[PDB]
Amino acid sequence: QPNPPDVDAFLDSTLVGDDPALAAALAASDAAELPRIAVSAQQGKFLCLLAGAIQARRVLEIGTLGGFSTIWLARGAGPQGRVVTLEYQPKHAEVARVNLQRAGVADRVEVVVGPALDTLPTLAGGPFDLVFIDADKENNVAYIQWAIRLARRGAVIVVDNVIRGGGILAESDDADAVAARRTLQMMGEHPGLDATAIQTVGRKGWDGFALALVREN
Amino acid sequence: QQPNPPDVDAFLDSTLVGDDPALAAALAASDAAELPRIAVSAQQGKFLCLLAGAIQARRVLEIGTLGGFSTIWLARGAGPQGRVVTLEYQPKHAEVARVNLQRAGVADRVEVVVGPALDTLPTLAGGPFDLVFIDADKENNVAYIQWAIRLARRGAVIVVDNVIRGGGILAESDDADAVAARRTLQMMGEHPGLDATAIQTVGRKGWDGFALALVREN
Ligand SMILES: Nc1ncnc2c1ncn2[C@@H]1O[C@H](CSCC[C@H](N)C(=O)O)[C@@H](O)[C@H]1O
Ligand SMILES: Nc1ncnc2c1ncn2[C@@H]1O[C@H](CSCC[C@H](N)C(=O)O)[C@@H](O)[C@H]1O
Ligand code: NA
Ligand SMILES: [Sr+2]
Ligand SMILES: [Sr+2]
Ligand SMILES: [Sr+2]
Ligand SMILES: [Sr+2]
Ligand SMILES: [Sr+2]
Repeated sequence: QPNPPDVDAFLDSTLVGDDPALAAALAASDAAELPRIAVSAQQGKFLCLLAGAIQARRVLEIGTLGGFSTIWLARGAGPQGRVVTLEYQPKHAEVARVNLQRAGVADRVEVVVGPALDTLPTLAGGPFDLVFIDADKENNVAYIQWAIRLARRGAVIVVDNVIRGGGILAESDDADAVAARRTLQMMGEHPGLDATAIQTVGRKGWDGFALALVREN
Repeated sequence: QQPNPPDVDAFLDSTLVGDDPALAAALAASDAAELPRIAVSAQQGKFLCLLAGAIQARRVLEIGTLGGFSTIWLARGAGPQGRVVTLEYQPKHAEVARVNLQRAGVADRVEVVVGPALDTLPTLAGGPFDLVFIDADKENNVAYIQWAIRLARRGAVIVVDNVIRGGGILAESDDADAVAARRTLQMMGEHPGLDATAIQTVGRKGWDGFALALVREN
């Protein structure tokens, strides 16, 4: 009788609690008619704790939407950390900037507007400690190649949505399952990466993520 | 037949891990000694390895060794200068694990400490620990987490295995590991020294999940 969404509601109440900044971000995202595809609270808290564990101070995110995952990354990187997040849609970037300011992390985050393949070669500063790749899935492999080039040795790369209900193994007419399957094959074969993939369930259904360490950059 | 999580894990194993004769030998030795086949899956073990590597862990504490499968992955992630202390109360499990760690080339990084963890944890001087993996008798998760906080550095990572148990944490069944998991999660959420999340997983081992926490303060 218990199902993964019910368990996630319990985990949210038990481990995350009331989050008025993310509640406001959801309402603002809804008012702007953004798709409800942001990370769940357990998933966002995972990104936050991952950034905190490695003491990430330079974080790259590809795919901002309304800034939900971005807020979590900025929380984990802390007041000394900086997050650069890339977003193709001007309307998404504008909502995210408002959501970031209301969550109190605007001093830590820059939203860079444009196709990520055009903005990544000009991104400056220093090498990244953590890269979260969550944009157009057909460019996952290009984004991972960029992540390796722009990350420090030992940086963490996280790729969202790599399982898609098992569609990566099924003759499924799902462009992003095709992309996710090729992404996993590329990560396994790449000599500069050491990677794992964890299948997940919860409020967003059966999916999963890839996590890799940059061996050489 | 549509793909299921075990099928997907087999693909992930073949694609991201590949042939691993050290872990193949560890499984075979564990089977030969009739250990329960309840080790972490390869994707789960690799996650522990990459987590230790990501935080550059040099002192790792594991509670619940079995045949050393999770231990091998932790030792791989800690590197040649890293050290793992792993606690096991069954002498036969400890003996199998020591053989498996040697064949995995990590015996010089790992100490298996034999005895009930509640009795050996106060004798440990191998800290402060950077990473604690809690995977032993579930009714003592909460005690082991309290010890982990005491023995860890600030900012250390604590991972607790098997905290979902097929959704049983929401049921009122006389189910020891689900009752313990629910209490474990409630304790972690309430502890002012911990910041925690829990991820539900599927795969070879079915619907389960893990808790991950940062030690915010000793
Ligand atoms: N080529 C591209 N470059 C940058 N962003 C892109 C892109 N293609 C799609 N996107 C953006 O990627 C986002 C994916 S949804 C991202 C969700 C977010 N990470 C969260 O969990 O809260 C969308 O906002 C979409 O506009
Ligand atoms: N009180 C206790 N102290 C130390 N070890 C204990 C214990 N109670 C149970 N155990 C041990 O905990 C182990 C749980 S199975 C551990 C599996 C292992 N972590 C892997 O993934 O490969 C068993 O070997 C069991 O004997
Ligand atoms: Na690889
Ligand atoms: Sr996503
Ligand atoms: Sr079609
Ligand atoms: Sr276990
Ligand atoms: Sr009983
Ligand atoms: Sr049970």
